[PDB]
Amino acid sequence: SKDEVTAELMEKAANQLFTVLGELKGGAMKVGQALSVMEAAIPDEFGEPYREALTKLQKDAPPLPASKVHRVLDGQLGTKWRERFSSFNDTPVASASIGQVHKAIWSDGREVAVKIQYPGADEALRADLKTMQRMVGVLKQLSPGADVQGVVDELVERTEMELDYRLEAANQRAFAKAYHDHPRFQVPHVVASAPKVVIQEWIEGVPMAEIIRHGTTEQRDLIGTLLAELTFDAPRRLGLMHGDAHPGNFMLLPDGRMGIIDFGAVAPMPGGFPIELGMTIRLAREKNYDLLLPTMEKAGLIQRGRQVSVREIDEMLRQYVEPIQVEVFHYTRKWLQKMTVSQIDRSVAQIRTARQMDLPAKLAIPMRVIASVGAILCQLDAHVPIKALSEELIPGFAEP
Repeated sequence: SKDEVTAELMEKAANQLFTVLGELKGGAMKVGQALSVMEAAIPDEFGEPYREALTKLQKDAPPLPASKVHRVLDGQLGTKWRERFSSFNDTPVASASIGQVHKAIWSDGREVAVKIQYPGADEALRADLKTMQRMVGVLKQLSPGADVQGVVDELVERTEMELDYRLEAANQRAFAKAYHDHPRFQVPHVVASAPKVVIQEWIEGVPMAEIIRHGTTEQRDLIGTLLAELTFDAPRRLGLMHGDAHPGNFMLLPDGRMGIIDFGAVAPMPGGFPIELGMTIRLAREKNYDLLLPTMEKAGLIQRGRQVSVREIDEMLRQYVEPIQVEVFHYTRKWLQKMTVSQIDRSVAQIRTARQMDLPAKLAIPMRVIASVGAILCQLDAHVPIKALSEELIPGFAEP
């Protein structure tokens, strides 16, 4: 096809762009130059231990043979692991990030998904982490003006999240407890958890990706509205956001509930959804700039002590304001595209953005999640009563 190609070309362009972003905002030199420095400044002897580790992963390429699945299970649940099951299907039904998923029946008769990590994944990912740590050290010491603050911590955190299934299992447990018997959301219970094996209740539904491709209008509207609701309900209900969203995370169940099956990106929100956001959107809708600008500055949504353009503020907030100006908003790719085109031509005026590029965490986290969700709503072509959801669930949005 000519579309596979275009998709991969877009992926390529995005990675190129992010590499350039890293060069300009982080590494303080081009990646090739940095690489030359790194190769000079990192011992040759570290090369082979790196390579070997990657190799143990390349071996036994997906899917894993039955024997090795069984070996991982031996390692995590003990050599008598079969006693935990009524039956186990050796043929995987799906692939995961660094493992594969099997369908099985638990000893209590419940159907379960069993995620098995690939045996070579731990060593490979930790070797990769070590290499990137060394490289960060090289940049910090030898690349003038490099900003690598928080980078090693982020790498360690991501690596640990990929390698230890128990973390996501705990997130999922919090959610499964919160949404037990909920009329609209279904979270499968964690049946067992180990670093390299995690087992949860099996649920059958229509994948959101399928609805995005071929869904009926009603399927699209329903699962989109459910996702929108989850987004604001979760921090209100249990002080967590489900986090960075991807259609693989969700499904539409026969009874009209949305199944949520992945919890790797759960984000902390102890105080709930910050009131400043809903407040800002309400004031912006009303074009009450006299109150809007101080509210935003106090919140840290715009830079302090600056001359700002209300036109730029409007542009900044329109993607949040336009959907709640009608009872039911039609989230479309066309609209999102319109939201990407700037109102202020820079040849007309050379202003410095009022936008906050150092958002406070409590704002940055939900805003990022919301961006991913909104993009998904547009892919769904979903009609969503976001106005009513916002009034009901988002602090500060309803007229006081």
